[PDB]
Amino acid sequence: AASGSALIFDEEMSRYKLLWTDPECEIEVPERLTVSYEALRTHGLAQRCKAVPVRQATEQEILLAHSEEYLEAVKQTPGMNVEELMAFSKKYNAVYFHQNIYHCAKLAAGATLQLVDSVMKREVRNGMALVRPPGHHSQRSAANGFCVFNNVAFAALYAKKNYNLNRILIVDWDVHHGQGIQYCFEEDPSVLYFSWHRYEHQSFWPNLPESDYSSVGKGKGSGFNINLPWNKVGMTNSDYLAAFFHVLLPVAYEFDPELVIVSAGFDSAIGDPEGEMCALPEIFAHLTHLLMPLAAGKMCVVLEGGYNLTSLGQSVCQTVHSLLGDPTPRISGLGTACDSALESIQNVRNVQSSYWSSFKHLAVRTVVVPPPGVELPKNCQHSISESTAKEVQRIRDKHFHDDQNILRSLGNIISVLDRMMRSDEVCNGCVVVSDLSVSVQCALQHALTEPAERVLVVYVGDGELPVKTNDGKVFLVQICTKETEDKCVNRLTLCLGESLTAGFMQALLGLILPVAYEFNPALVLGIVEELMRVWGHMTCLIQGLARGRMLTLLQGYDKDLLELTVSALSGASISPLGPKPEDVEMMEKQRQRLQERWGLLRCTVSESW
Ligand SMILES: NCc1cccc(C(=O)CS)c1
Ligand SMILES: [K+]
Ligand SMILES: [K+]
Ligand SMILES: [Zn+2]
Repeated sequence: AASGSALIFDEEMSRYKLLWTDPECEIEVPERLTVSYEALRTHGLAQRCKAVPVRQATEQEILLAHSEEYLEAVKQTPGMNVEELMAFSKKYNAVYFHQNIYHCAKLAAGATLQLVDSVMKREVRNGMALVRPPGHHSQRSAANGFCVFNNVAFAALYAKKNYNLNRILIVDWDVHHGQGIQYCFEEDPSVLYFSWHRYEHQSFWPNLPESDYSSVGKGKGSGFNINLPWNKVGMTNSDYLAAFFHVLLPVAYEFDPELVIVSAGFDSAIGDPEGEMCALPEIFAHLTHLLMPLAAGKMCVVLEGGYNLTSLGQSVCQTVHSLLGDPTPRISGLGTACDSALESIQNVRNVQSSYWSSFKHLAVRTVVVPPPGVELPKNCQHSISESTAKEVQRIRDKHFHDDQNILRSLGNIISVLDRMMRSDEVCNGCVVVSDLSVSVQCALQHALTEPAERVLVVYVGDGELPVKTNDGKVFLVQICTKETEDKCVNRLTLCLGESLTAGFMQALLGLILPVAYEFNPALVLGIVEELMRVWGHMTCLIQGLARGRMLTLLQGYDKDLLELTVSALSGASISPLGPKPEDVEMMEKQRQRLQERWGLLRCTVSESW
């Protein structure tokens, strides 16, 4: 098992800049790299990463995605003066050249290949390449949009050639549309390319009709190119998360990529002069976290855009924070996506439904408390105090009047919760219990007693659990076998077999996560009554809430389920996964029941009365 994150950066890619007046290219400055790395240094993130050195991409590696005529023309630019460089730059659109840019372009490409080699050789779990110039706009025989060579298209073709990868997922969250990547893998069904981008009904650069939602791919690649056009500026965190939940993640998990490559352009963040969006840098901590269960965590984040020399460093730090497994920050104020974003999401879902059936529509980190003497990852530890025992005796004499082991388990619940909420010494925990009712009441009430306003309960089992949801401070997601209808607005009951896994995955991405993210709980309470081999992806993705503070209760000892739950809470890589009509009908009925209160469930524009 690989560990650690690779950080590939070199100050040499800062040794080229614009040498003439060009208001279109004035934003792409060398200070973008320096501010980024210095931000990672100030927060101590760069030191926690393995600094894999950069290298030059060879001529054959560059020819994987570019023609010999274009490579030879760029190869001649190191010998040009400023006048010849300006004329050469004028031959292309929205790009400038420099005596050192060909060198730096080969360094940006090689740095990306170094990142791919590091992740694929299991030398690191994931990694980021702070490179310059960006790449996602450059095409086979043209420089375009500040880009010389397509570093991400290099990574995918390099991974296919040198690792026999059949499925790669490219996620381009740069605010511009990487048309170079789309062109490269237009007919390629092995490289699924997703891209949201400021479009404004084709009025924004690069002003391409094939940047619209209607471009799904050509030939055998139909359905493996997904464009989400933002037609209004000011897209928020809710717009981005709705894009992931209702477009990207369901297709990504069904695709099951063997490698995830991120065209990480942070011009889609708040404050950037080009994107003009309103997504906080914290959203990128979640954008990568929601993708980390894919490809066993093998993620290659590659820098593209981002031109606000303040939000860029903050967004880079948030992305590295999540790559290192640090607890994701809580996102508040989430709600429905705006009408323009819902229109875009609905349009891309409809056109992609012919290729992904889930879009069709009707007309110490972890503390472990096993049973006494059960007898563990290096970032885990075991478990009482005088105040804990006195509180347990008070709860017993008050509510549970008239067993030493169960009372000991309740004391473990209290100590684990006190160590999770009242300090940063422990992030999450898992406890094996016997009596469910008493343990659930103690966990929930003590969690609400300590500073935890809202609690997201995730109970997998049948029967009614002692948890009142008619107050707003608790939301119950119950994965059961029998149907209990759905009355309370604070209760999402799902009663989903072979397709059960996929149905649960669809219900997790399209219902559970949007509700949980808008709910923004201070603690997640997982309960499993005595199939559940999707718990790892559930536990990993549910850790995006409450700064990862999750307490799991397991009724009955299951060495497989206990080890899986501890592995997921500790942050180890999640193994990949490789849909009944009654299940999707029950899911959409639950959506129609709850989307009025939880607008993040909406993937279609609402029809007014
Ligand atoms: N509006 C200027 C412009 C033109 C082309 C590309 C870009 C990027 O930012 C690419 S990341 C900006
Ligand atoms: K994009
Ligand atoms: K494709
Ligand atoms: Zn961009």
